Amino acid sequence: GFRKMAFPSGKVEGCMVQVTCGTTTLNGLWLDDVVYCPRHVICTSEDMLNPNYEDLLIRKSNHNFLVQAGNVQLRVIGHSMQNCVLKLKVDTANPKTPKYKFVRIQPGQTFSVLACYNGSPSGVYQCAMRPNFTIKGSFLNGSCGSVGFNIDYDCVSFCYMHHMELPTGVHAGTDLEGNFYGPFVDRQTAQAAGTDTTITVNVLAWLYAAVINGDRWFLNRFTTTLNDFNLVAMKYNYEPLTQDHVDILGPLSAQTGIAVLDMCASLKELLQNGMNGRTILGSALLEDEFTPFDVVRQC
Amino acid sequence: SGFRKMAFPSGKVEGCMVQVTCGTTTLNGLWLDDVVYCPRHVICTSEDMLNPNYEDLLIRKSNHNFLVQAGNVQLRVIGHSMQNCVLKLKVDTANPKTPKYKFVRIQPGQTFSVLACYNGSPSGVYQCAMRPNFTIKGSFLNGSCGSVGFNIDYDCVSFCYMHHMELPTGVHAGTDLEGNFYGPFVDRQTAQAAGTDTTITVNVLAWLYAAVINGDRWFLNRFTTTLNDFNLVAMKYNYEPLTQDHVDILGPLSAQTGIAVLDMCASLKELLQNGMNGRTILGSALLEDEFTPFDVVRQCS
Ligand SMILES: CN(C)c1ccnc(N)c1
Repeated sequence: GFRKMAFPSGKVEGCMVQVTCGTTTLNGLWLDDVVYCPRHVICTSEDMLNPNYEDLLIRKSNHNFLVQAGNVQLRVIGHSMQNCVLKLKVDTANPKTPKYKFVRIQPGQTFSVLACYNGSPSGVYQCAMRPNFTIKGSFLNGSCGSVGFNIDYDCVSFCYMHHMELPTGVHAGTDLEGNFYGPFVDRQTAQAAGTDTTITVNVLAWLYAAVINGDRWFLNRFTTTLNDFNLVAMKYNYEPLTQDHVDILGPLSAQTGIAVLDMCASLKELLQNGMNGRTILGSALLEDEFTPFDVVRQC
Repeated sequence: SGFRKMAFPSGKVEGCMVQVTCGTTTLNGLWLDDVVYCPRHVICTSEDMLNPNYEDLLIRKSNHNFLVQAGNVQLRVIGHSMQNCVLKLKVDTANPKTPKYKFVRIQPGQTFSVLACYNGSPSGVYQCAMRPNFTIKGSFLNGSCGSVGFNIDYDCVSFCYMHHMELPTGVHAGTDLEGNFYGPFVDRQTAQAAGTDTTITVNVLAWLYAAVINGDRWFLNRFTTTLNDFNLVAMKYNYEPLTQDHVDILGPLSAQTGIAVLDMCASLKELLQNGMNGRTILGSALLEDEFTPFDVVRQCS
């Protein structure tokens, strides 16, 4: 029984609001007395192309921003910009504010996204930050400002805010301090994500999950070196494995008795020869959106 | 584009999850108004699980034998009754977080979200379909009994499933909120096995139509088929047979794309014959069967 799960979204649902600047409406995150959203909400048709946000923001007054939490309107009483995030100070602290922190994640790490439209939560999904710094998300228009998060022991770690849809059906965004993930800019310009790769450490975690779940047909008697594994992996668009990644997998090795470079030889064989009509955890394809931590928690 | 499967936001259900304990057994309960619903096997001892006589066991129990906890607050049980396989515990406090709700029974192929819980605490949420063999491929979380499945429509929560047990095949079985099991299963630890599972063909076709709407058209062919010829081939791949109701349900997607249903069926037949050839459809390397026509149509105008 191994299904991918998102975190329960209730604590985040209590924070979603609707932000409108002129004709543009998108989602905001209401924490204490501040609403956070993408700074491009201030952009206009002319602005779109090569905007100067800061010139545009200081020339915008608080009444330009319409914030709605359900049917109750929040009055913006101050506004400031931090990198690509707009911070709107409101006259009311959110009584539903959970315990939270803003964290920055790394490519390969997983989190849940609460997809919203016009400030209303629509759905939740679990994903990983791709190695090319994009997120395979949904194509729910009007979702800019939807956030990504993890929950650790009652505390919500917000790690991502959605800013734009790339042409290839992938999304790009920032952390909650407005720093972009990846080499992207918040402007309507020709932008494309680099070629994506498979998150090797997560595939290995998933193979560890399969062994713990008694799906062991792919285990072999061989081991490989990290250099030999990396040469093969990069030819198949698998991310290179670092010593840090090997260390992260340490506890799964101790739990299963399969050394990391032993499991690497299994994965190496799987790349070069495939599954030959067999499945792992019931899937014919290798999963790379489960981290080693996700496996230890679930298993 | 990339259609990512999504679960409904679980907040409205999280506010209803409680912990129900009987003797040494703790599991989840659903607190709606002044009633807590949970699997009746919370009342069985280790000696009774092969052949529990629930009526015999329930009559011997009293309100004070049940420990119901909502967070750190103990709710008082003031009544109990059994409805098929669900136990209903009347409590002295109505849940103030009770959302608008309905109990509905679903059919195989229909989708819903599950809020997986442990000890009354929500742990994770996933989206799934009820398989043609009446099981759910759920998570392996321990003591998740009593976790519920639901859909949300315009702020109304429709509860359709409650988890009761894990079958030897790793799959899960449960009931609707009236305590009727989905499929030929019983709340007994006796030898029970799920029949061979099949693919939900109507959902695959809806997903292929979604791909066409998003400009993924590599798999289309110029052939059509009869419904009978399609069903004969599909069953050879353990795909469910398509009925005229399924053809009608796909009608609007056929009209939006200009591809007759039986034309799309011929393309699916080709995919079954050929395999993906390492290609992807809507960003997935596999044929997705847990997206219903209802969900496709709403999301694509
Ligand atoms: C880099 N920028 C714009 C910063 C850094 C730290 N704090 C604030 N508020 C803005």
